[PDB]
Amino acid sequence: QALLRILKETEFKKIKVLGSGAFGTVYKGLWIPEGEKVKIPVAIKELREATSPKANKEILDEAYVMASVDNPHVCRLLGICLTSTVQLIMQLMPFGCLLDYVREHKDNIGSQYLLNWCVQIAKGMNYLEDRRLVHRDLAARNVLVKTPQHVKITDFGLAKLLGAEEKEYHAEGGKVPIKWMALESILHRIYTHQSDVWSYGVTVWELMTFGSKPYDGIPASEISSILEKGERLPQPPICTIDVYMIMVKCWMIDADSRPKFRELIIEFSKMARDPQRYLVIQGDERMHL
Ligand SMILES: */C=C\C(=O)Nc1cc(Nc2nccc(-c3cn(C)c4ccccc34)n2)c(OC)cc1N(C)CCN(C)C
Ligand SMILES: C=CC(=O)Nc1cc(Nc2nccc(-c3cn(C)c4ccccc34)n2)c(OC)cc1N(C)CCN(C)C
Ligand SMILES: C=CC(=O)Nc1cc(Nc2nccc(-c3cn(C)c4ccccc34)n2)c(OC)cc1N(C)CCN(C)C
Ligand SMILES: [Cl-]
Ligand SMILES: [Cl-]
Ligand SMILES: [Cl-]
Repeated sequence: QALLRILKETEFKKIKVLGSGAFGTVYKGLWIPEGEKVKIPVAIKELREATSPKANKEILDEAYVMASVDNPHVCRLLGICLTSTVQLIMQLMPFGCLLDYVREHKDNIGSQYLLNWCVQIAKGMNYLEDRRLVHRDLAARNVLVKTPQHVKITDFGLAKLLGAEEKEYHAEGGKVPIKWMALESILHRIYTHQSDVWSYGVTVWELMTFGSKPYDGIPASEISSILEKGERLPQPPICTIDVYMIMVKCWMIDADSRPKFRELIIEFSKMARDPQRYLVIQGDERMHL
């Protein structure tokens, strides 16, 4: 197995809590590696305590999968701290997650950034697939902006190997939001790369709507029926039909008829070459020839 860096609680401190959840608490903080002047801003994810021996065996699995992935569009682990409670330490992304980012800047985002982000997210998922990993929680909130030109996937807490037995530690946490999940996931607790492709669909939709809540104001109990009827999220205003066609293929009920991530890379790369053809945004200017 891998060798992970282990840090002393004294090497760093938690300034403030970026977020809170069933998973646990994640803080913003500062980290001075020993024998180094440099001060590094970090995110510190303090996990929830396990409530069973088997979950207590598994609570660190998250850190090992995160440490084993090496890809520019997937976030990495700096190390763990075990002193009292389990803490994963990662690089802070000061621009924050994409969901908030597109909300903060809905007036200022050009078509080229939106389509390049879709390419980057798909590349990272395609990497995870090559490694037999199923993320199970892809969402705009789980994509972080290192830079406008660089975005990364994250929240590996629910990630698992394809076909693996469900972990006892995953079951002791809160449930995934239904509104990003594929129908087969909802009905039978099946998860695959193709169920991740569905959540990519919703994620794209979130970005193209500049951060709207999927199925807003609807009860999660209705969602399974809606999907069975055949109803799907609407075409975002800025999207041409080519873009919406792609989202809609991601929500097809036969999982093996949805696109593969490698196909999404090709399609969205093509659009990102000529972005104003595929996304129509006011204030988006293409220079005259
Ligand atoms: C989508 C909300 C969000 O992440 N907001 C956010 C994030 C960051 N920076 C940052 N950098 C690395 C890791 C994380 C992070 C945060 N959470 C909750 C995580 C869970 C699992 C894995 C990684 C996680 N976050 C940031 O940098 C300062 C600011 C920020 N915002 C936008 C603060 C205000 N919002 C929370 C409303
Ligand atoms: C991670 C939590 C954990 O292991 N708790 C635990 C364990 C034992 N001893 C013990 N010995 C064998 C099995 C178990 C056990 C505990 N839980 C929750 C199980 C669930 C399924 C199957 C087995 C177990 N527990 C035990 O015997 C006195 C008591 C507790 N607690 C409830 C400790 C209190 N709290 C930390 C949960
Ligand atoms: C082998 C059966 C078993 O451990 N059942 C179990 C137990 C607990 N809670 C719990 N809490 C504290 C201790 C234990 C415990 C379980 N076993 C077997 C022990 C042996 C010695 C000492 C303590 C224990 N168990 C618990 O949650 C509170 C859940 C379960 N199960 C999931 C039922 C598993 N059963 C079908 C085998
Ligand atoms: Cl490249
Ligand atoms: Cl082309
Ligand atoms: Cl061409």
